[PDB]
Amino acid sequence: DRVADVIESSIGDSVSRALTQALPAPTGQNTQVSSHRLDTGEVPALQAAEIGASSNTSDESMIETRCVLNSHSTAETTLDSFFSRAGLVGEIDLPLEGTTNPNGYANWDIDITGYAQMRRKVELFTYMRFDAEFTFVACTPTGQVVPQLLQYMFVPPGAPKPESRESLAWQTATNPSVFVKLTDPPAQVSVPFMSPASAYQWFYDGYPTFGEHKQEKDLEYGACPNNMMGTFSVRNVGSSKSKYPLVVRIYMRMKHVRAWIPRPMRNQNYLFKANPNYAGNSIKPTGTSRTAITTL
Amino acid sequence: DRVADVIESSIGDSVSRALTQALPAPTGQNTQVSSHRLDTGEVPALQAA
Amino acid sequence: SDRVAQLTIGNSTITTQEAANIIVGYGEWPSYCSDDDATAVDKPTRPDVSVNRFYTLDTKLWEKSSKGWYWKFPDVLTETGVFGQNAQFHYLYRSGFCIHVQCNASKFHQGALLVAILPEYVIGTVAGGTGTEDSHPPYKQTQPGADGFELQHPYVLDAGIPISQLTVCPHQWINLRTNNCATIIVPYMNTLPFDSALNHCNFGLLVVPISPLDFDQGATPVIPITITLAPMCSEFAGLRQAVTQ
Amino acid sequence: SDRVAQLTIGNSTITTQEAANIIVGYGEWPSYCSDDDATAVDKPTRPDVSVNRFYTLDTKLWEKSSKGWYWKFPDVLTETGVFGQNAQFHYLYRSGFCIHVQCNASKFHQGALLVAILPEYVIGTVAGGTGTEDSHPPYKQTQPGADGFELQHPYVLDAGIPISQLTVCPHQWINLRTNNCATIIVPYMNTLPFDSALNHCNFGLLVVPISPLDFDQGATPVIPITITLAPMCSEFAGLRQAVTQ
Amino acid sequence: SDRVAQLTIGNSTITTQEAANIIVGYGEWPSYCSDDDATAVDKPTRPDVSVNRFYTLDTKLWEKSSKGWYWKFPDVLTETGVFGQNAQFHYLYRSGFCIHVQCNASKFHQGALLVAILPEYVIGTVAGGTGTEDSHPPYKQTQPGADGFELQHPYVLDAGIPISQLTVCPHQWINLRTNNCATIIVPYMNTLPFDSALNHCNFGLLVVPISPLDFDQGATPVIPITITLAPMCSEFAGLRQAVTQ
Ligand SMILES: Cc1cc(CCCCCCCOc2ccc(C3=NCCO3)cc2)on1
Repeated sequence: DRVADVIESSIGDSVSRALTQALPAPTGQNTQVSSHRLDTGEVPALQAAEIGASSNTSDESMIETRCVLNSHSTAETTLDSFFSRAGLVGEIDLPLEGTTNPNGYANWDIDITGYAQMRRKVELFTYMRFDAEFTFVACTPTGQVVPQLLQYMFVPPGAPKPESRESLAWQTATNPSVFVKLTDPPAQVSVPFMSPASAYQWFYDGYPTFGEHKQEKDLEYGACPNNMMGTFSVRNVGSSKSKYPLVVRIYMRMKHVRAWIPRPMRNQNYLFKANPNYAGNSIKPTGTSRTAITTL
Repeated sequence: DRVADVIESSIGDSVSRALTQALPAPTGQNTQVSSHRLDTGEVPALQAA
Repeated sequence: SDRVAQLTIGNSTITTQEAANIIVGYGEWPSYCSDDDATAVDKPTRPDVSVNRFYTLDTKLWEKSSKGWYWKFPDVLTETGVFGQNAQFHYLYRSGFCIHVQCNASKFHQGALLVAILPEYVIGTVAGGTGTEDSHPPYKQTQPGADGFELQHPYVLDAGIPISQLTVCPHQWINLRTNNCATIIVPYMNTLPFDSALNHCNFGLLVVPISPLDFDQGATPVIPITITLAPMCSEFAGLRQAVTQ
Repeated sequence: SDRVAQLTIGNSTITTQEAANIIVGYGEWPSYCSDDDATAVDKPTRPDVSVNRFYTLDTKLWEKSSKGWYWKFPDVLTETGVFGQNAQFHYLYRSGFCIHVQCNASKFHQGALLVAILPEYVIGTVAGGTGTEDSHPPYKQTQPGADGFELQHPYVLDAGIPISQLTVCPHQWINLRTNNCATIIVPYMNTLPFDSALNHCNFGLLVVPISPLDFDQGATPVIPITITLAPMCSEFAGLRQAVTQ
Repeated sequence: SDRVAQLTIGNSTITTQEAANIIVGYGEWPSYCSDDDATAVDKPTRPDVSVNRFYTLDTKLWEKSSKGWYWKFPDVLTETGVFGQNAQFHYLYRSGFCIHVQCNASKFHQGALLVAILPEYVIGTVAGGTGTEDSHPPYKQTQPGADGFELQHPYVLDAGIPISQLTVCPHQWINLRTNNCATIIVPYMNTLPFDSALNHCNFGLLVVPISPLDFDQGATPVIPITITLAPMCSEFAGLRQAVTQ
């Protein structure tokens, strides 16, 4: 009735093999007593890096050890623990005189790869899923607090991006806006994991267009639309000149984090957003350098 | 109450390990019958000084 | 019973007598897409044996001065074989891989290659040297297919990241005094159940000489390195006409 | 599971991948002194890990003409390490040893060293050649400490006894085509429970090339031999000030 | 536990550390003659240990151009040893054999000998070249005893049959990169329970280089091949005076 190779055909197994399990690691591993071992056949110290596995040699088999009850915690090295710390990710200028952002409004493309500290941290992993708490610290360039009313509006990709301080999009009938005086404590808001993918992707090795991929378009290599969350717009709430030069610092703090596929830490300086370019001529070593391997 | 490495610490074992025992040798060892053995894997004649 | 091994998939069988065990990427065997993980409502194609097999794609020559090479993956196998076809006709693709890099020499030769799997391996430019120019790596560099590409600044994996740390990735070494081949088994890894085999490359295969090849003169100097990969649990959906890119 | 081995004592660990089993002197592991075997009424010190460890004391160069060397033992380890100290401060000393002599070469080299433990190894003089003079071996010869001493008439072990029979003593060979190190484990052996580590040497370590070192020219000619010993079950009693000799 | 082996019969013991298992001709150990298989009514002699042992009869030199050699069997062992005697004094003979051909070289040498047992190995002449002359191989060629004989046209085993097929016979190869000796154990094979060891040769031992010996100059060029055979379950009947042929 069947053909056997069809009854066996393990094609369609949705479950992943595994091989490894997750164990409780509340504290560091304890050290149990060790004694001299003079025997042939058992060689812990001998390993083979070629295999591709880290040496599994225990302190106990390398020296006579005492007993130590390690109660040191590992809580501070969790992801939420490590990543859930507010950091600067965006900065916006609203000067009186200038060419940057006059007219009293600004459209900041929501991209957290513009500030080296925060960027390097996350670029530790390839994928990352999480909610976040955005805080907005506004004031004048002197750090002086001023009685001015702003309006921050999150504009999802597709929504009409404001073209002027008095644009119609500021009616914000469905977009979520926040009205704040620069004298009120920094506005703070909770943001869900909004993406069509299951996790944000710091690195996307490929294109999104699907076309020819000529020279003029290599601009899109590495551009993954599942991270383009839209823009953040801000404007002084009025009809006339703001009267004061403003600056908004955007701080993001992740929470409910899930990270996957750890990769090498950024070695060189950063040059552009969403683009791992590096200075070809100024390729500095990862660390410090000595004069000889035989001296400190 | 103790420190473990002290409870184990085999330091102070007055008895010698040994490994070998003394057996009765009143006469020379006897010779038991032998027959041809043509097999791979067992090599008595091969030693390592 | 650990240095010798045989890998058999489809109608292909690889033999090795000096291998150093098998690495299973992130400790997970390649699986098919779950019913609750998928979204594409059309019933997919699972060619099985016609595409899940060992394609021996390329050979490089290791020289006392080689810098290293890489191959982007989803892609490398396109245009070649029935796999290639299903990857061009279908929009959506999904699959794990069994990568077997081999390279032998004599007991009188010496050297050591690092063989890693770097997921989402985005390439970067030298930025015009000074760093003022916002250049971008060309299609010929980001998606070299077979033949791979040679690294220009291996120390930073042409992407500003230390190769010294590349081992946090499924890797294996080919130390000539120890083995003559590496074997990594990567599962499908992406933030999506399926994606276009064409314009997205799930990971790159790195093969870099960390300890330079060397041998007294007179010993055969042609030391090749051959890549042989095999898709596993290949699934395709979203059938249309055939597409190259 | 017999040619590879690891010895771990104190905070020292020796590795070997070509050893030929371990010899246990007179088939007896080193023990501490029994309550009915001892006489010294004071409670002794058993430093354990601070003195029971692997001291890598010396290196000799094996040459196509080397005669052989010896090291008297209790002594060799004085002045060096915490062991040395306890041996100088205390009158009475007691301890077994784990001696590991190592020497490697290539598969293209050849030779064979005899490594023996001769208890109460009394040295003798050539008696002024003719045999009429009653000369005596000097302190520099009978108690050379580390650095050992070179034999002048190995055939008779500079003591009028055939080396051909030296194997009735805990021994092991270092045949280069077979291994690269010897491992003897001698227990404390004296006619007394304790004795002065200073003026009495329980036994000597002999290392003699019976089958001369040889190799075609062009192969590294510097073939060292290194001695590494480790006290076991060290006990000390009779504490006074520190004494050199 | 498969590459090393020891064969012990009578008062002879062969050792080997690179053998490649043992072949048992036609899967049958040598047996004595059944009571219903025999016809000779006289009670036979079964010398056992005095004749069932390892006779190391000959040595040939393998050269980059050697053609190959053969030894007819029942015969090869006559005149040599107590076996020889019982074979001359008795009319009827019966016995199986343990043939051990050995030949070693270095890991830097290369070559491969085919070692087969061809039952009823009848030799043929070149028929005077043209094929018109009905010549016949001489006693010196059909029954060369020890020393064997060298093949003149190995491709056809000097008997018009392809050597390419000689493997349907109990065989074993001596590939120098793999082993250093062959071991075949042939049972008594004839269409009779006993026959004259003198004028009938149950089978021949073939040793032919299929893959030529070769080595870079400077490596010892004298590569011998030694034959060592041992009768098993030897039985003799029909006693008369001693006969040579
Ligand atoms: C009120 C209110 C709240 C806001 C801002 C909401 C911001 C939500 C941002 C979520 C950002 O997730 C990111 C993931 C990836 C990247 C990225 N940049 C380079 C490629 O990856 C940037 C942001 O505006 N107004």
